[PDB]
Amino acid sequence: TNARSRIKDTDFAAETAALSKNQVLQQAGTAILAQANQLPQAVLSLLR
Amino acid sequence: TNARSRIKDTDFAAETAALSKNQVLQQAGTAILAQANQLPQAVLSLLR
Repeated sequence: TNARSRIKDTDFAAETAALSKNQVLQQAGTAILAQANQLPQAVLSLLR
Repeated sequence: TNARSRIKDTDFAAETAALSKNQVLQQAGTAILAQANQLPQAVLSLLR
């Protein structure tokens, strides 16, 4: 059972940090997407 | 009869101390389980 824990039981002490990192990169990516999806309409309204 | 005593009669001057010691180990084990079963609760409730 101890070997099964070391091979299976997750050491979530770092996996919680990893998943929080993943979700903050998610929010960052969505933020950059939202701010980038405003560039073309702006430059077209500027050149027109 | 004295031979039967020396071979069968418990010299409970030692078995009484053994009973006391075993009761000590039983209570200690109960307390150790009560203390250790709270480790996952604490670590998960505090880390999440």
